[PDB]
Amino acid sequence: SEFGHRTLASTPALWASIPCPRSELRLDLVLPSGQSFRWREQSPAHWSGVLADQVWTLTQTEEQLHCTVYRSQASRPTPDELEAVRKYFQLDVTLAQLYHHWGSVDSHFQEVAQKFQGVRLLRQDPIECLFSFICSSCNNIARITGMVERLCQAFGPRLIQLDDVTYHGFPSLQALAGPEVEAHLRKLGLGYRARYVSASARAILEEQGGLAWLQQLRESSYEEAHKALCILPGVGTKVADCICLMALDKPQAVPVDVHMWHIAQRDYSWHPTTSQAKGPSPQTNKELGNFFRSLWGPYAGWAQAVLFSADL
DNA sequence: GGTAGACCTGG
DNA sequence: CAGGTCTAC
Ligand SMILES: [Ca+2]
Repeated sequence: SEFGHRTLASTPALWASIPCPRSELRLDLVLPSGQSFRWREQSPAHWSGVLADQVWTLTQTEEQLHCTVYRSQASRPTPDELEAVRKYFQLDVTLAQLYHHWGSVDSHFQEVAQKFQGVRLLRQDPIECLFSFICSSCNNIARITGMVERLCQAFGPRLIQLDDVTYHGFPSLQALAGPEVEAHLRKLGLGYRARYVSASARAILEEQGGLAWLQQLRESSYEEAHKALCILPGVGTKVADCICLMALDKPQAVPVDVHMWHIAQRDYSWHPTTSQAKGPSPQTNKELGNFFRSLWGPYAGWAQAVLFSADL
């Protein structure tokens, strides 16, 4: 009973809650949607993963978000630990208000988003986010999730073990920048991405100023932030936009891939004006990204998540 | 200065 | 061929 992953019903006394109706957050819509790849629904409707360097299990009901953390001597989440969960889901950002704004300026959203409330962006760590998305090249959520999982098992610090699952924190810069890491990563199937992880871990640490550099980008402007990241090997416009949108607090960033194009040509009859190329291209993509930022406003990136979900 | 191609591996 | 990046035309 005191073993394995917990459930709200099995170990009641060890849970705490955060007021949050499903209209504000839908775990099943956000945790496996491809923002973070470290959450698993071990028990139905129960998600487990590493948040703030500790293992948590989250599950929601009516107007509550239930949290339980595995640090000894158990005990429900504390006032502050639960606060970390709040910052992670950026709950202070009200979706009810955003859906209202986007819906009032975009009829197609109005309809489409009705059946998909509770979609929002996670406030991730710049490192985990930088390296996870460097691995998303020529890949899908399932592939990426696997790679990222073996990567932490191999170089991340061992947290705690639940059932036959051992949790690891995301690798540090020192670890990814170490000797022979690229070779190690290739054995884990990362392919050519192995080079970028390693090259990028070294660049931040030996050419840019380390962790601080990355972090400091949360205070910089979207344009500065975007430019900075692109400096890294394996980090282009797309990955830079994801990192900006997902870890550096830039809600206006709008990552453009052939997917966003499909949603644009099918639900808006969008077409490139400036750039000549009709298919995706550096210039046409930038243009497409500007279209949505003009259409949805500052949180264009959050609106995109909503559509991607409903398009599933 | 904008556009094919290789880089790993597997569904 | 794939939710990308890098580089030689
Ligand atoms: Ca780059």
